[PDB]
Amino acid sequence: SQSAPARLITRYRKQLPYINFYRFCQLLEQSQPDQPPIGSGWQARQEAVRFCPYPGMGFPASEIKDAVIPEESHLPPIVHVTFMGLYGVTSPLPAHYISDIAQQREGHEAAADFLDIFSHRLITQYYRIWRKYSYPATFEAGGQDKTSQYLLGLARLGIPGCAQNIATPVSRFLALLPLMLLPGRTAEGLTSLVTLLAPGTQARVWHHDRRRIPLKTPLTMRVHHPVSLKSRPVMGDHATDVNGQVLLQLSTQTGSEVQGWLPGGHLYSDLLALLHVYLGSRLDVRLQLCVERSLLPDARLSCRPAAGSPQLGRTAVMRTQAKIATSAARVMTISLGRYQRVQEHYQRKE
Amino acid sequence: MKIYRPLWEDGAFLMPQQFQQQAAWDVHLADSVARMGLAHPWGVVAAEFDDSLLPLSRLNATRL
Repeated sequence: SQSAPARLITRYRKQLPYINFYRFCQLLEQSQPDQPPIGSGWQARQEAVRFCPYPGMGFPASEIKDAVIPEESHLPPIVHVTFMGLYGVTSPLPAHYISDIAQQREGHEAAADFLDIFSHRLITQYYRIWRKYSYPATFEAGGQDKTSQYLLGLARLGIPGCAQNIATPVSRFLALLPLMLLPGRTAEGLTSLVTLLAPGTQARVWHHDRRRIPLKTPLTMRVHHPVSLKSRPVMGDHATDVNGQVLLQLSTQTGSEVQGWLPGGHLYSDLLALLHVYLGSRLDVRLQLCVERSLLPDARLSCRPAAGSPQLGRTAVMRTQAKIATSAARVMTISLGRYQRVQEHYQRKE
Repeated sequence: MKIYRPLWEDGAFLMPQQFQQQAAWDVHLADSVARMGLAHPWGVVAAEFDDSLLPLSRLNATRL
């Protein structure tokens, strides 16, 4: 592009005696990254690219130092430094070609344009291995869920295609990937999920808790004359099932994050990080919070009255200082149902 | 008219349009209690006036 030297070499002509070639080609694609002259499109369409005047120098890596860019010939690379840069050059020119350049003379100055057509298309991809195609360390790639070193390095958790139903794409690989490689585990990863997302907040887990209802549809405590059973099913009218409904508390001390956990702020961060990434249909999770008194108003219209289920933060017109309280509840991270129906067919008679 | 009952479900926030509906319902419950003993619509329990401003012609009450 015309903007590629008009940004770089017209303004930044102060470190070109000691610049790296590794650094230089990176800033070209960072000069116009919006719809860039993609280096992978070399395979048919090097015409109309206007790339940088590296080639014809015959230089190794990090030894491009000379800085001359024309503007009239509509393609900036026309460079041949004589007596230097013979990188891999062994024998002189053939017999019939010297008879057309006549005779390895001043006409050779207009011959290396065609002659270095081969070295132009190779030092593109020579660079591309060191920086994009086998190195990038998921750091020189630096993508936004496009760069292939992410997708090669994230399918070992089993998320291709499963970005569906998530309001964000897969971004929390940076810390959860060591934790998300052990199977069937754990409880202590939920501490990392909170300390990542908002510091100043701590987490404690109680493994079992007194869950309640599920109301059984036959009451089953009819005392039966024809047939009944004893061995396990003994109860009253509502059952209790402990087995899988853990309790989680949070504890903040910066009031800017207190208004982040009430629904709308950071509650959408946990509610999608659990349900499809770390737990899924393993368990159900209960949330709770403990702060000092509140910051909560009252009966204003359509939608933001409720501090979960409870209300407070409005009545103390008496005393100066603190009392600690539990805050509220948040909903479970559950997903269930029955669908409706009765059936019509069967499996197989074997 | 149309007089509605509220439902105090958990996870149902707060509207001041609700409390007006419930409070204008036991008033309707008061009539169905009372209309088992009534012919014709109601009247005056007590009414007292102050007649001092009659020569300066004005009329104002004391207890009503």
